[PDB]
Amino acid sequence: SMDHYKAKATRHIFLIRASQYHVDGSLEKDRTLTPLGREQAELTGLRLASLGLKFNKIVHSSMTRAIETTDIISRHLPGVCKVSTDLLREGAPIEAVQYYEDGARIEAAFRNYIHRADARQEEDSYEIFICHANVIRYIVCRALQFPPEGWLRLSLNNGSITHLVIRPNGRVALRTLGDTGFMPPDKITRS
Amino acid sequence: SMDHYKAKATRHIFLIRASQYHVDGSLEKDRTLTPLGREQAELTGLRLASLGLKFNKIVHSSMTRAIETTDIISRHLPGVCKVSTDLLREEAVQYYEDGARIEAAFRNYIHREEDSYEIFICHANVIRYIVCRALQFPPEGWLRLSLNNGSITHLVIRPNGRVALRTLGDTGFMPPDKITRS
Ligand code: NA
Ligand code: NA
Ligand code: NA
Ligand code: NA
Ligand code: NA
Ligand code: NA
Repeated sequence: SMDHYKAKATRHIFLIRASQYHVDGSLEKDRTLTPLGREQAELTGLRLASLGLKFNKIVHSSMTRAIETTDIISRHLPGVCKVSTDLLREGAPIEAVQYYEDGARIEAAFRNYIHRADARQEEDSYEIFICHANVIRYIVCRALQFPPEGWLRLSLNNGSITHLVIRPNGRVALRTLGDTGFMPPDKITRS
Repeated sequence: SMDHYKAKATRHIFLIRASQYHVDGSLEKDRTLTPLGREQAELTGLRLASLGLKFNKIVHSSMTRAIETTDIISRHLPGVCKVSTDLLREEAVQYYEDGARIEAAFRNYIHREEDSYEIFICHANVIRYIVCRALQFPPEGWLRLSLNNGSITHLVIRPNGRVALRTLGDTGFMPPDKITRS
């Protein structure tokens, strides 16, 4: 749960891990989704669209694989706006200064997108964030007040859905973590 | 990682919450699955059978709704043996002892030569406790987990006691209109 938090209605947070991609791509432009990663993103988009929810926005990491995952998912959610942010780019694997910078940035993402209540909120909101494993691990453990040793104990599949429910007073519930039950087992990967 | 733990191979633990049931049943024999609860259990059994795994055993709570959830899931898993236990069943002295029983379940089934795949069909408070205990999360954390009826929660315990949570509360294989929390 979160301290010093007061929102006007309940917020549903859907954290999506980017789909399978070309890890060995030389440049960032080369680190595109694999054919299977594209199929994974289609399955996640189908599932999100079947929920019968009006999503307020899709916020996504600016990494190539997150942009491409977002593009595919967004096809299933016509009219939902998309916002790119460098704050949700992946953090270094769990050089000291790079880790300092990543920790500060992902904390800023948590504060800006998760802990921040929108004074303009007028009804329950449903928000999609398409990003990366370490970012999602950090956000989940911070929101639930789990220790940082918890990050590596969460093992998230490509394209998986993690669903947090934030009540107006800051109580946070974990409804699902790493959900890929909507994918056939022969399409499920971790990298 | 879990302390004082040394296994010979990796253990996959699938924790299944019982399906929707008649909460207002007067006696325990009356607290049976609803028609939708039976459909949920069928969906979970279909999913478990599709994973390409040979399950070593199904351990289940002796509560009526867990027995009936197990009966349906087991139809999809021929040859997998079933074990009933009171340890997994869901004033002040009775509540303390119920809590002590859940810690005993954790010690007996979780903390205790080839990789194994084990199914445990039980209840929300038991599963949430086990998840937070295995992941070494604070004791207050359990109530922050919200599990759907018939959901699959998947823990992996490595031989050195390292634990990973692969999924929690998965009902992605159910159509949205079949999903319930009570
Ligand atoms: Na990329
Ligand atoms: Na809220
Ligand atoms: Na996962
Ligand atoms: Na029952
Ligand atoms: Na759930
Ligand atoms: Na359900």
